[PDB]
Amino acid sequence: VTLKESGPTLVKPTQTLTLTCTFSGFSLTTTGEGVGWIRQPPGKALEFLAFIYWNDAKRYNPSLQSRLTITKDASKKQVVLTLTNLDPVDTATYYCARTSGWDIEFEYWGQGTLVTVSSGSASAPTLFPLVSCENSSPSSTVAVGCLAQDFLPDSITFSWKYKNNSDISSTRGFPSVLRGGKYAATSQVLLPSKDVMQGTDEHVVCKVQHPNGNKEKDVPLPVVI
Amino acid sequence: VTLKESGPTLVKPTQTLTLTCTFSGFSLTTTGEGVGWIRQPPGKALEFLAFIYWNDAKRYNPSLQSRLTITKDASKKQVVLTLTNLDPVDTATYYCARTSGWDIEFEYWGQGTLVTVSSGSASAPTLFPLVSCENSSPSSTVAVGCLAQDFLPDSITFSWKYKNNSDISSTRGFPSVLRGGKYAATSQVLLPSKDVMQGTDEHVVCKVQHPNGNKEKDVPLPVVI
Amino acid sequence: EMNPNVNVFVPPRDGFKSKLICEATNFTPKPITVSWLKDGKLVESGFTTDPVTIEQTYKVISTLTISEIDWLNLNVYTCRVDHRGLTFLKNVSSTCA
Amino acid sequence: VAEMNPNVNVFVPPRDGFSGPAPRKSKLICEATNFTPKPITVSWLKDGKLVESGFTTDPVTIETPQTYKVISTLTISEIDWLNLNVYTCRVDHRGLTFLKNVSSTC
Amino acid sequence: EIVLTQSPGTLSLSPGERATLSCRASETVSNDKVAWYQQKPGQAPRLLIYGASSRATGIPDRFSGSGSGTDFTLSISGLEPEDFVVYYCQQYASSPRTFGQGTKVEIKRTVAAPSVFIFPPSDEQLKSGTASVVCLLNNFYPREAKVQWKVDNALQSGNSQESVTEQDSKDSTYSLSSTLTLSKADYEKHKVYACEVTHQGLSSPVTKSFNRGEC
Amino acid sequence: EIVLTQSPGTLSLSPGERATLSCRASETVSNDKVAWYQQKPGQAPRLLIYGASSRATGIPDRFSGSGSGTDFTLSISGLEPEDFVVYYCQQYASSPRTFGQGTKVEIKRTVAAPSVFIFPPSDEQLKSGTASVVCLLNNFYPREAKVQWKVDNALQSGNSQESVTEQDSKDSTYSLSSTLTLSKADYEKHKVYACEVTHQGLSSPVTKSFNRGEC
Ligand SMILES: *[C@@H]1O[C@H](CO)[C@@H](O[C@@H]2O[C@H](CO)[C@@H](O)[C@H](O)[C@H]2NC(C)=O)[C@H](O)[C@H]1NC(C)=O
Ligand SMILES: *[C@@H]1O[C@H](CO)[C@@H](O[C@@H]2O[C@H](CO)[C@@H](O)[C@H](O)[C@H]2NC(C)=O)[C@H](O)[C@H]1NC(C)=O
Repeated sequence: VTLKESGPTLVKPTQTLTLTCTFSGFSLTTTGEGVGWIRQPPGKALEFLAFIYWNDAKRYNPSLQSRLTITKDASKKQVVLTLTNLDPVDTATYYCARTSGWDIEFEYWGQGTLVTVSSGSASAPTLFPLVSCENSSPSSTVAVGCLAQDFLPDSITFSWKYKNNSDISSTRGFPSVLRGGKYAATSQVLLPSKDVMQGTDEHVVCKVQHPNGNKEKDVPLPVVI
Repeated sequence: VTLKESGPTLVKPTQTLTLTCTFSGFSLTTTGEGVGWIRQPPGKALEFLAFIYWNDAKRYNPSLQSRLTITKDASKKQVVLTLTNLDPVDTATYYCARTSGWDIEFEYWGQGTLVTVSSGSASAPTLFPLVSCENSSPSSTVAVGCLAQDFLPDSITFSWKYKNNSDISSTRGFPSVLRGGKYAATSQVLLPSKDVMQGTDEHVVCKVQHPNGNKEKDVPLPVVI
Repeated sequence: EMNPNVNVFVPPRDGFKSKLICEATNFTPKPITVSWLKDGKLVESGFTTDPVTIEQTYKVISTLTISEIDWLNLNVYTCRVDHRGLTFLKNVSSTCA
Repeated sequence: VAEMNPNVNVFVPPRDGFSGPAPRKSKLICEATNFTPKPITVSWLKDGKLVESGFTTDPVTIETPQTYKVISTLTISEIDWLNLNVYTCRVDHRGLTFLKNVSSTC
Repeated sequence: EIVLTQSPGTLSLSPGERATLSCRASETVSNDKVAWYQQKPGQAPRLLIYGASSRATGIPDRFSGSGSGTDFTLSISGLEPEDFVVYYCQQYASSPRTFGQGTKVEIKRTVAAPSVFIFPPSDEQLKSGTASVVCLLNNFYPREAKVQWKVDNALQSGNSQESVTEQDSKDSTYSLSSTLTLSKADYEKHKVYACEVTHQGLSSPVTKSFNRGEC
Repeated sequence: EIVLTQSPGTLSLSPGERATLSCRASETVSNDKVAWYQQKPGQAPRLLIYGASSRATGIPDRFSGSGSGTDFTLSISGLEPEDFVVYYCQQYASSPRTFGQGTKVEIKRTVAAPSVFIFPPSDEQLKSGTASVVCLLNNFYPREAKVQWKVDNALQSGNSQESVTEQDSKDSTYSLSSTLTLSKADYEKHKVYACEVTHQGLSSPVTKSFNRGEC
């Protein structure tokens, strides 16, 4: 038993949102079996939208009543969900699950899909150099960052390389935050102070792999010594 | 209500030991009241010797039966304890207490007295200089000591003074240990590193206040620099 | 970025083996390399470099072991300082000569 | 483990050791090596007059008997050197005084 | 409408110990139809126990449920590193059903002093009319920390979102980033920008600042 | 003969927390006639609770007793620095009575690296025919520590008494002294004397030794 979701990755506010829950291996003929939709905004808990039983029996949440519609098609074996009056605060990942009886609820879960509701467009990410202004305190090591801004949807992987195209193990990944209709994220890397006062390499390259452009700006080290 | 003990401070092994528990302020006439002896070797727990009730009713420990005797004298209002077959392992401080009824046991305790059972005599303490052979590691601070040996009974106080008769706060006092029929102890002192490598004073005096002699040997400083 | 000052000290005229001290002061950044030369030939042994100390300015001192006979032989000793891609050479000799 | 008398060595600039705006200035180095105890007092004398300014003494650092080294630097003027002035490094060691005399005379 | 509240929000446990999760309901649930779910960040939630007393297929026996009515407790014996995830309690006797807030369990560790670094906005970014000042905190414990922005002795408010990372897999520490957003014209009217960091393991607060034009 | 065993022997508590002392009896005690005593080094022991449920005159109400039969627990609320002494449980229903081993409570503190110093015997002491080599450990925690003597790669045994001081009033640390005793003739047959100190806060053991004739 497995479930797969599908739908648009970007929808404008105050529009129509449609999602399809693709399942195969069972039929909604026996009693007790049902399909439900659960969403979870980032940093929040699960939210119950609606649930539909057999014999075309559907239930809706009073907090969201007269705003959602549940339709099923036995021919294609997939439930169709329609969402109207899209709001930016309603952005979340939608999951569907199968209930195998009356007591075993949501035994099998799918994978879900991120549905971002932003008035803006999927523009290319913008990088900005970061110069360390630390002074009078070298401390253990020095750090340099990279500010990836104005990206949508949030799917970015960070990799750090030296001037000679080396490999760096940073693993410092900060989650994105919705600010002014756009997602913003920051990434840093820790480098030893000895290397700064040594090799002639005075800068490193910041690389981001986003499906809107393959730009890669370089962040120059401030050098303290 | 208070109790006071008295007896010899030094007794030879395989002899007769006598102790007196002096109390004043009550009489052993009411029921429930009784007197008992509890000893505690250094580093060990309390040990019960015997207990005597009213109407000349006495109880003895089976582990020490036929070895102790309990006698009371209402004229002097003090219980007399007799100990035979003295053994060095039996050295401990003996306490007596009053029981104020059947449930309140040992409500008031006295002060006790140290009864040392050693085959040797109360000889004057012997001091031996101690020079630290530490090398290649001065560390934060260094310490020097004074070996007070061959003393009996164990009652020694340590004071450290410079050449100009200054004052030092050591507060480091190690308990004495019975080794070969005699008590052995060591005392150290903590001094700042800078002061040691400074003044021309190359020696200090080790002072002990024991009631067998007022000797005071001087320990020459090894000098750091 | 300021060029380091190169100074070489010589043994006293009236006698003292001895040592040669080359001092570079008021230089930036901290890293600096100091070497010694003998009659235009590279020196492979007999010289040591002390750790750089802070006098922002830094100070570096180097010590070269020499013999009395070699110094009096009018041999030319040169202290080589490399800093920011620049090389400074200072030549000294006997004053009374 | 042992006590050794300190060694006094004085370094003087050569004839071409003066630079900078007129009047030119130089430095004098007095160093003691393989000496004990570690504390040491370094004083400079100029024609019998004690020098109380223009000198900087580096902290004593470690260079089997323990050894230590001390470096002292005194600022001098070219004019004073040309007047055949004699500079003496004063070393105090357990109440003993060691003096070394240097001059530009050949 | 059944309101489900879970407390405490964050609890620090050690491996091998016992963890007890509390689930509070606003009213009695018919037939004690309460179930527990396990959710890991990135992946999808998985069902563990249905009906608060019967485990599901592929669930270890170390998970035990007890209680009835309005009080439910989830006890887990032999805590594992992989079990440090968020857990939710949900009841299916409401129709429509409701979900609880959820509780997060973290690995207990010692207090480590954080590192504070501030990067002034770049000259190129200033040309876009937006200035971003960052305040980075790394290697601190516990996750609870206060980050306040102070510029020209004036405390800022209502202009900090605050982003915090998850627990490190190999270090068990936490990291968070604070971004300062202000107009370009307002940026030129201020000289010194500083963010104050307060930590349990620090005797006194440490403040870092920079001077405009020197970086 | 009623055997009383108390465990654990040594426990580390913090001020303000709750401390629970366990008292185990080898058999049931008639009428639950069990009493607790408090003893401070130097001074005399003082009675606290008689009958395991009734406090005595001049005893604070923060001491509470509970249990019956063969299980007794002593709970103290609001632990004070002056309360870090040895406590004994005793029953008076035996006739003759017996005393337990007792438990010692210490103030919890962080681990501090100890300092190791060895003093070779003086020349004057050697003239008496007895040589005493000492091994000093200062400022270490916890009290548990291993001190082993190794001379000429031969481990010694059966010749070390070992003396340990009490907890410091202002430092809360512990110190102990180990003395090595050997014959004068045997002393001249060995060259290097060293004592090994093992501590929880040290990554590797530290060994100190000296050469005969150089000190
Ligand atoms: C690229 O240059 C860097 C210099 O910043 C090299 O890093 C040095 O080389 C060693 C060996 O690879 C590294 O492990 C150290 O980080 C650096 N050395 C020291 C002494 O710190 C790096 O190796 C270069 N890349 C390649 C592929 O050679
Ligand atoms: C006795 O001599 C000692 C020298 O070791 C004096 O100790 C010095 O004097 C100050 C002031 O008393 C002390 O605090 C320092 O420990 C020592 N000074 C330095 C610079 O190390 C001590 O004071 C003398 N006693 C008296 C009473 O004067």
